[PDB]
Amino acid sequence: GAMNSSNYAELFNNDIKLFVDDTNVYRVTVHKTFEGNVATKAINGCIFTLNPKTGHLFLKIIHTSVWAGQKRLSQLAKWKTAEEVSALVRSLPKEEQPKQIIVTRKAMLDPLEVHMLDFPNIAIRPTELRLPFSAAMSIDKLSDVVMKATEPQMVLFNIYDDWLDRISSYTAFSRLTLLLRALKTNEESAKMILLSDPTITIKSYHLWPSFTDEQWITIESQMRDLILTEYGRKYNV
Amino acid sequence: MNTVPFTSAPIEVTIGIDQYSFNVKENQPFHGIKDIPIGHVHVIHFQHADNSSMRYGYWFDCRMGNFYIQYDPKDGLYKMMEERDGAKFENIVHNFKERQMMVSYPKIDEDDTWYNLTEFVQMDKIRKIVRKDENQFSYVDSSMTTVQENELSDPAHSLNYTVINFKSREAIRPGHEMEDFLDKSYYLNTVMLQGIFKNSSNYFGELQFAFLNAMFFGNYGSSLQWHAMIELICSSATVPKHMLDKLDEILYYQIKTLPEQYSDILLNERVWNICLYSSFQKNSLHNTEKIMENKYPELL
Ligand SMILES: [C]N1N=C(C(F)(F)F)[C]=C1[B]([O])=O
Repeated sequence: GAMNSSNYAELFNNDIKLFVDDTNVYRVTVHKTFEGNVATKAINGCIFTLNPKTGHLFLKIIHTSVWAGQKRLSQLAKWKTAEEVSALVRSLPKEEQPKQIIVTRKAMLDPLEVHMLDFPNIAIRPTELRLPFSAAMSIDKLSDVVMKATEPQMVLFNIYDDWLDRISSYTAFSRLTLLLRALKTNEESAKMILLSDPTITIKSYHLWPSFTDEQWITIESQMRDLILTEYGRKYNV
Repeated sequence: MNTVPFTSAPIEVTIGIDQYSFNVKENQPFHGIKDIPIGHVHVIHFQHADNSSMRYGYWFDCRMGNFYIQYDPKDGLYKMMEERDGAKFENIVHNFKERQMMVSYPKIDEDDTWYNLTEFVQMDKIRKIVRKDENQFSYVDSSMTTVQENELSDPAHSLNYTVINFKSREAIRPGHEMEDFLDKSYYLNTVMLQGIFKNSSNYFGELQFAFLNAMFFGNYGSSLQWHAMIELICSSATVPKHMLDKLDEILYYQIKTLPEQYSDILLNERVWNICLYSSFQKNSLHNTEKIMENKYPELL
């Protein structure tokens, strides 16, 4: 059934699984019209499809042209997501297809179930975890490829860089979710933490800086402090 | 006007005939039901006084044979049988009528209730849902499961209703996933009406039969089928106008007849609220919406 803290180590076993997050698929800016009404303008979005064991990220860029002339776009966006995930599964060799797909929002369950009817053995699951994958567009290199896209495009990344050479996938996921939670709670401060020291750089082929093990402990502590700081600023504590 | 004689009534039992019912005491001199209207299917149903468990009964049509009821003390139930000797049967009935040992089917002349509940129900279709080909009548009880319930366990004792499943390849055209899931017109009109049922009359007949099995025997699977067949129509944006108008009449008489005290169990809140207030047909069921709002406003 649903995925929660009780069955958390299941994410890192050897059954292929993907998280699907649709929160950045349909993105708009709201603005006033010359007549003083309100209108939306869509901007490019993305589906965030992640293997939490390997770090492989299938970033399907959603170009604004897919919304042209369409109605009820927030509903359509869920079905477009499910269509693209189904197309991705079909594109993968049988031995690479997931055995489970975990959606971060319950409203994706029926769209994905319907699109995956041809795959009755792939479990479509919700989760009780509050995952911070909406903050993916706070990762500069991901935001850049989404905003520059002129057509639909899939781009593949490893969201863990080379971390798995040194740490387990449990620890890598925990680091990722801490980074993204921090970027979600205070983007400016999180990015300040990640780059304040110009001698640590981001390799061309990476998303995050090349921190040593000891520097990651310091960074991770600074991100926890930020999240706690913001939690106090928020609730006055 | 036809007759279903009883050999005897050896155990205390509440006997239903269609929407009517009466109590018979243990070894009371009861010998059956006369004045049964020709032209409709009928159901004769039973609840034993000493064990309410397993309400059961028999669907039949007196035009198809001479039927009677006899208690079986080994299997512990009232069984319907066919008498092939027409002269034996006429002689039995006449004697019981002369001795006034029969209850009269108590139809008020103004009253079209049973017609309205069975308008599209035919015995030949009942006998395909309830498979026991050596009898002309069909046995149904409280516990019989449907073919769909068994997929999710004895097949000879199942209710072979048409399987309806909104998240199934049958219901969803490849490439039309969103369209077909949000607007079930394809599934209703091409798959079910043109493909399986052939016409709306057979669809309504199965819908009406499913309702009657739910009301009379508390068959959960029958209720599931009745609601699924309503939801499939209400969730279709494109339905022939004559079907919508007929559906409103069908449902009105079903809601009117339902015992008030079994509304809690016979009526699915989600389906009815969806059908009357959110669906494509939320404004097409005027008679049904009015009786539901005045009789069961709690459910809504
Ligand atoms: C006792 N009962 N009656 C019904 C229904 F047919 F009225 F729907 C369902 C059940 B049940 O859950 O066992």
